[PDB]
Amino acid sequence: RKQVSDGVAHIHASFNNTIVTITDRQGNALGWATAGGSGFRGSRKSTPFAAQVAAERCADAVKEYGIKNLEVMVKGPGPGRESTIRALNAAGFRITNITDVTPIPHNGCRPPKKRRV
Amino acid sequence: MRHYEIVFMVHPDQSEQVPGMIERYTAAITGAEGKIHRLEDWGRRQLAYPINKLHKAHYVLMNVEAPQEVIDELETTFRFNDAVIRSMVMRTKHAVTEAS
Amino acid sequence: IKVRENEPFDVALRRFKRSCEKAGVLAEVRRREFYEKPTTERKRAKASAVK
Amino acid sequence: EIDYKDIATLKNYITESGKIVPSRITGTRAKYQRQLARAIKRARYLSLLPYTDRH
Amino acid sequence: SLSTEATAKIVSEFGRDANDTGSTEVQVALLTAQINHLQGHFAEHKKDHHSRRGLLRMVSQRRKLLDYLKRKDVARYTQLIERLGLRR
RNA sequence: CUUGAGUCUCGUAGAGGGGGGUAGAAUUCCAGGUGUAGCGGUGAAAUGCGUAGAGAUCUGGAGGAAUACCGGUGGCGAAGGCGGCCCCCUGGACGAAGACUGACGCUCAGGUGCGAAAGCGUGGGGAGCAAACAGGAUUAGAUACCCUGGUAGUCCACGCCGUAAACGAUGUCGACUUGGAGGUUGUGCCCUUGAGGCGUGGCUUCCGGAGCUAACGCGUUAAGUCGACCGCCUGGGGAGUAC
Ligand SMILES: [Mg+2]
Ligand SMILES: [Mg+2]
Ligand SMILES: [Mg+2]
Ligand SMILES: [Mg+2]
Ligand SMILES: [Mg+2]
Repeated sequence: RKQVSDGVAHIHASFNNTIVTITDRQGNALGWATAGGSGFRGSRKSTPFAAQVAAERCADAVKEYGIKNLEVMVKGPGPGRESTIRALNAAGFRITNITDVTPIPHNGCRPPKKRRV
Repeated sequence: MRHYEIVFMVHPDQSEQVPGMIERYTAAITGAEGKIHRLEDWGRRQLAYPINKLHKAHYVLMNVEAPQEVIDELETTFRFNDAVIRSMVMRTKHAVTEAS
Repeated sequence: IKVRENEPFDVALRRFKRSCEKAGVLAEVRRREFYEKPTTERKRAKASAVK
Repeated sequence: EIDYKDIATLKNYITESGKIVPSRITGTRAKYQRQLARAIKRARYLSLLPYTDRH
Repeated sequence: SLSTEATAKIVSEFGRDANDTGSTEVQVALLTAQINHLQGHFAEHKKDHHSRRGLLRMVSQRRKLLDYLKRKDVARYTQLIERLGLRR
């Protein structure tokens, strides 16, 4: 297709779901995969295993781009926050950098109340 | 008069102005019975973050001792001079010299 | 929280995030806020920190 | 620790995340800890130091 | 507070002599200074209540000073008011 | 007269107050790129947003609000309360040597002023959050808690409202009465060789003796021992209600 051989790997470790997107060092998403979309829903979709099957499932798409090495961009808590990385590398990927782009405001917007039981 | 440790950094592709700016300010201050106690031209320099774009800035020092008026008249020029970007001006604390 | 670590070696060195951002702060701002709850519930940690 | 231009002395009171290092994990006196913080704050605005390690 | 210059200056213009900062008259003077100078600052802002507290204190304090002077020497009191145009 | 109170000189610390600038992190919104079938949410769900291409991802821009870290057993203020950085205007407190006034003091019904949040008026502003309201879910029901949205308001200027578990549930000023450990800020002195050691003022935590207390507990920052002035209580309900 383009044969990038080296891009980045964004990981959305949301408290409920986990999606992994692979894109060149530019930003242009090459391919993506999501936990909830990889089968199990609700309860099971928000587990560490969930993200794993997703990560590998993503590579089965971007690997066709001749991707060899790639960095790792992670943000957010919840499971699959770290898991995704392992499966990503173990799946045969020359990893290099890993940074937590988790958004942390120096006190700005007021978070929502919610949860009260 | 009240001392003011001013440190203004100008746009990189404007470095040629740095000399002009300085010579003017200094004179303007002295003209009003000012009294410069320091001066440093750190010139170009890497930037921690791309403030107002670019990753390089031309820094300059001052640390004068003139009446609030003139220095205040200057606090505005730095704003109406596309060339100069971020600016700051601390207070007296007794004229400092050398080092930095 | 950067982690490049030259030379190949399957070690995450994740401990870094666990010493600043990530949870603690993230989990903190997750749900609602406090407004007054900290000056107390949080300032009550000393009543314990004493010993 | 008292001056802001001294980006060298301040880099000691800053974790590899931009945030300033607590006073309890440096012994540094309270009186000094406050003065030191200010130097780091105004220094960050002069782009002489990073707000965080990300940007 | 007040400028050292104006301070020392007004110290003699009313002080029983020189470097005798403390005379009932001296005080009143030093008080009326900031008392009148502050108005200029208070005319503006207005919502600076916390700073008003100080203003009011010196105000009342002055009254308590004059009231005293008049009790210990009706002379200086009547003469002091003039140089300051106080008492209405 | 000088020890009470105040004045002057020189410093010290401070999220004290008023005004004006300004920086970075994030959210949301708009536009475009990459990319494709989900995303969002929960205990599950569902409403909802997605092929009219969301979500994720990158770039550019707009805008409002709040200032991670430092930060604390912390600091400042009369109380309410006050946290990014910079400038201007300004109030208080403390120490130090001393110099000066010479009881100018303490308290204070009435009075005057300050007063969290919510609320009200005028004109602005409006990102996020959210009374009301509308859906979805839960339940026997669910006019709720939970989820998806969302107006007032929250922000600003000026004016009004004067209340709160406005609390230390403990009025202000002053003098006395064994201790211990700690925080914070000033200061005299000593090879500080180095931090340090001998102290000496201000503010402030925790423990505790005597004594006080119905007990719990308070305990040199007293609720102990005393003095000056003030406010207030006199069974529960009715009722901080009616007139
Ligand atoms: Mg709601
Ligand atoms: Mg209000
Ligand atoms: Mg209104
Ligand atoms: Mg206090
Ligand atoms: Mg006790």
